[PDB]
Amino acid sequence: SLLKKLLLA
Amino acid sequence: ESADLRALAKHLYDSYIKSFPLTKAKARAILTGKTTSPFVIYDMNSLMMGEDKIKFEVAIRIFQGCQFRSVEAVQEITEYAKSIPGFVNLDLNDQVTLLKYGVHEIIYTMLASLMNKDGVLISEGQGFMTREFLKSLRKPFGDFMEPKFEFAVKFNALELDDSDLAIFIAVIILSGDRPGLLNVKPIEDIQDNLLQALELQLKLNHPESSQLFAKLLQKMTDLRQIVTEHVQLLQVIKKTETDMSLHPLLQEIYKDLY
Ligand SMILES: CN(CCOc1ccc(C[C@H](Nc2ccccc2C(=O)c2ccccc2)C(=O)O)cc1)c1ccccn1
Repeated sequence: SLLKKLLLA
Repeated sequence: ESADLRALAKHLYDSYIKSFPLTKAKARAILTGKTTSPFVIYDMNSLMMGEDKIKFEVAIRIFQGCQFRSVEAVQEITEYAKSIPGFVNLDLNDQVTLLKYGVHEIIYTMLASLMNKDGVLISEGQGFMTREFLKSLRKPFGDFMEPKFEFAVKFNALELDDSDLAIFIAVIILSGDRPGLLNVKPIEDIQDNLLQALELQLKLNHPESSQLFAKLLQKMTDLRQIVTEHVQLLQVIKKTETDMSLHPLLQEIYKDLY
């Protein structure tokens, strides 16, 4: 999931 | 309670400035010419010539340019979302759902800040693409931008400020109505507090607009309709021009959306 990576940044 | 809601309004505005490089305050100053000019794009010649200023067939070049801007807008909104108090402490799966349904509604909300009735600013203000040029594109490309201009003209008449928009976009993503939400009660607790700060902010910043809060909430459903029409227009691109393909970030947004 690309969105999860932007939230976990 | 009053001094706490105004601290939340000041908290969202400062996080707003740090998340979006082109604010409404700067954008309206460029559009009115009250500053110290963007390259006007009105046809294929000015587009093929102004491509050195665009941060990135004629219709395909506008398609690719929007996709590039859209990817960047999602990342800036996600950064703003992580600064909303309580949002980052929510479960990670709901954070995705909240951003999956709220990004485009915020994109179209902030797309109005850069719009007038003639065109829209592009490339952080360095360019200006006219509505007449975006409407003369080959179909279905020519009907993508007109619904956004019609909404922006009505939305800008509210004369909201960047401090007002910061709370409003926060209210948008903190909506407990999104499908797939696991824990709705903490999300609604954050939105109800966001709505109180929004209501208080509109009474302080706009003592003349008596029912601005009510009028603002009524545009909040117009954004969901634009998203629907935009989705059903993107599916035509997937079917008509079998050459185009969406960015992996935008593909995950629309994957199983509504
Ligand atoms: C118009 N303008 C300002 C940005 O306007 C936006 C208008 C809409 C969007 C949302 C975004 N849109 C697209 C995403 C991928 C491909 C095309 C689109 C279009 O929306 C589109 C389709 C056909 C023809 C023209 C556009 C989304 O759905 O995620 C993001 C930005 C441009 C245009 C070219 C380059 C840069 N700035």
